[PDB]
Amino acid sequence: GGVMSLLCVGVKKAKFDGAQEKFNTYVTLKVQNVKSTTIAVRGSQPSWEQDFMFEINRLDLGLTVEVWNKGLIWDTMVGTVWIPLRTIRQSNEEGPGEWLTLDSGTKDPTFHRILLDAHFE
Amino acid sequence: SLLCVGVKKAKFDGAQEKFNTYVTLKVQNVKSTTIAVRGSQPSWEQDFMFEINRLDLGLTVEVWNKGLIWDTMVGTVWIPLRTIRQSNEEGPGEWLTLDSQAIMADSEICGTKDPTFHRILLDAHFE
Repeated sequence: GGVMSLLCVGVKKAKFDGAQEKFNTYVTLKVQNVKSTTIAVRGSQPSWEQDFMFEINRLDLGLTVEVWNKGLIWDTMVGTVWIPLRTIRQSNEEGPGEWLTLDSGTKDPTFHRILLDAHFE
Repeated sequence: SLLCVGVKKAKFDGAQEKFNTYVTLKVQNVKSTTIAVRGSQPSWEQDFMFEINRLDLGLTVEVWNKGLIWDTMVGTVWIPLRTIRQSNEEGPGEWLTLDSQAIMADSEICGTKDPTFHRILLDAHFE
């Protein structure tokens, strides 16, 4: 198999285009057939400040970041971003994150964002 | 249209102490999930309903093994809604072999590949 590197993901916070009462969200991280998830946090600018480690042994494909609106009976996708593994930075240094725009006639477009750090060590 | 999904049970290849699994159902940007059940032949017998306005898409089914820090996917299938029949109640279900990963067409799932030895028993019908 491949030699193991640790993928360290810092789920910092998000910024949603909408009202406080409309978002109670969690973040799911999916990579290499596994997933880990934050707690749900209420608001337009939720803060999680949670770090995750994944043991990675191949550099193909990506890290999928999903932001979900929690519900009682079903959860609803807020949006998602995909981050190819190969160009995640190789460093032991925690970063502040980068702002990533989530992928979802006369209405204004809606753009939701997540602040996310990732680095290999 | 009202899609009804009966998540019946599964049969895994492996020792029973290795599994504490749940089923996630995704359709039209929503998701619902069963409870976790232990063993190599877990029974959930849980029925779900989804309001559909895109009959051209599919239902993604994922089986996950619950862990403390991370969860591991046991496998997945994608059922095109065009294959689901009309009925007024749940049938005994069909066995589907779980595949290891989705095929992505332009960032959207369009199928699955690489069969496992694991299977799930599912009923789906429209009402």
